[PDB]
Amino acid sequence: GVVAAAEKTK
Amino acid sequence: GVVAAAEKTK
Amino acid sequence: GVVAAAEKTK
Amino acid sequence: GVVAAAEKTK
Amino acid sequence: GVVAAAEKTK
Amino acid sequence: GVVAAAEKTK
Amino acid sequence: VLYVGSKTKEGVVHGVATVAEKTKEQVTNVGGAVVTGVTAVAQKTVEGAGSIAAATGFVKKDQ
Amino acid sequence: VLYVGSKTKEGVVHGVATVAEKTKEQVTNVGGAVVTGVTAVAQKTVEGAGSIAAATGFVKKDQ
Amino acid sequence: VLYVGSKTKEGVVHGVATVAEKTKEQVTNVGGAVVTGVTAVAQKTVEGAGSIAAATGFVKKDQ
Amino acid sequence: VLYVGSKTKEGVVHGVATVAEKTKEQVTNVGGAVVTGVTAVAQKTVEGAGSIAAATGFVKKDQ
Amino acid sequence: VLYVGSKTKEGVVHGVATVAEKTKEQVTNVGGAVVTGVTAVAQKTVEGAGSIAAATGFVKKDQ
Amino acid sequence: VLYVGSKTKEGVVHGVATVAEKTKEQVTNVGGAVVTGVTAVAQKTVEGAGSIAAATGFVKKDQ
Repeated sequence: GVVAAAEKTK
Repeated sequence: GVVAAAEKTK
Repeated sequence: GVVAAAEKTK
Repeated sequence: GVVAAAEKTK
Repeated sequence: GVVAAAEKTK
Repeated sequence: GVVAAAEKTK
Repeated sequence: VLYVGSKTKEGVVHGVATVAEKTKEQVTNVGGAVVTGVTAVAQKTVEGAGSIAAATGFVKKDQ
Repeated sequence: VLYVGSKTKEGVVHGVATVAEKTKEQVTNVGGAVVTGVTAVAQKTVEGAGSIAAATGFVKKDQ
Repeated sequence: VLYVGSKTKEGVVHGVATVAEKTKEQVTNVGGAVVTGVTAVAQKTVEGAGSIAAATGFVKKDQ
Repeated sequence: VLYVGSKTKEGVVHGVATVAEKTKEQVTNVGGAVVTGVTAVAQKTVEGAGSIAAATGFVKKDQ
Repeated sequence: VLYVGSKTKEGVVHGVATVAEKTKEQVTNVGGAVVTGVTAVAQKTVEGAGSIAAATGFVKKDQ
Repeated sequence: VLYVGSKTKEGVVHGVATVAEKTKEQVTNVGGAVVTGVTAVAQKTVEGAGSIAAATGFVKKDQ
């Protein structure tokens, strides 16, 4: 169940 | 179940 | 159950 | 009386 | 009376 | 009476 | 005098002048592979497979 | 005098001048691989597989 | 005089001048691998697999 | 805001990569001038005469 | 805000990479001048004459 | 805010990488001048004449 979410909400 | 989501909402 | 979430909300 | 002789006899 | 002789006899 | 002789006889 | 495989010059790089004036550079990888900016690289493989700037997205050999 | 595999020059890099004036550089990896900026690299593998700037996203050999 | 595998020069780097004037540099890794900025690297593997700037995201060999 | 002679960039050299692999170099001067190998040189003279790689054999202003 | 002659950049050298692999170098001067190998030089003269790699053989102003 | 001659950068050298692999170097001067190997030099003269790598053979101003 690999998950690598990422966000850069400015 | 590989997932690699990514977002850059500015 | 690998999870590597990351966020940079400015 | 400038003189600037030069030789390269091999 | 400048003189600047030079030789390279090999 | 400048003189600057030079030789490299090999 | 034999010179068996001798006096050689194999997989060689020399005399390389490079100038890279870039104002902005940006790589964004989301899954997969990215190879960027290989310069002046020399290799010599013997009895093996030698890549240099290979990139593979993902090998999925399930079961 | 034999010179068996001798006097060689293999996997060699020399005389490399490089200038990199970059005002901004940015790598963002989210899963996977990123290889960036390999310069003046020399290798010599014997009886083996030698890569230099390989990149693989992810090997998934389940079961 | 035999010179069996002698007088060689293998996996060598010399005479490397480098200038890197970067105003900003930024790497952001979220899972996976990032390889950045390998310069003037020399290797010689014998009877083995030798990589230099390899990157793999993640090996998942469950069961 | 005036910017009188400002924000300028005058007599400037940047980002210069050079490689000179010469096996033999030889200068032989017998009287006179020899100028050899000027690289990446910047000057700014004000109210004056500015040379960079001038060469004169001999000034002979007798009497 | 005036910026009279300000924010300038005058007589500047930067980001210079140089490699000089010379096996033999030889200068032989017999009377006179020899200038050899000026690299990455910056000057700024004000109200004066500024040379950088000038060479003069001999000034002979007798009487 | 005036900035009269301010915020400047004059006669400056930076970021200089140099490699000089010379196997033999030889200077032989017999009378006169020899200037050899000036690297990364910065000057700023004001109200004066500023040379950097000048060479003069011989000034002979008899009487």
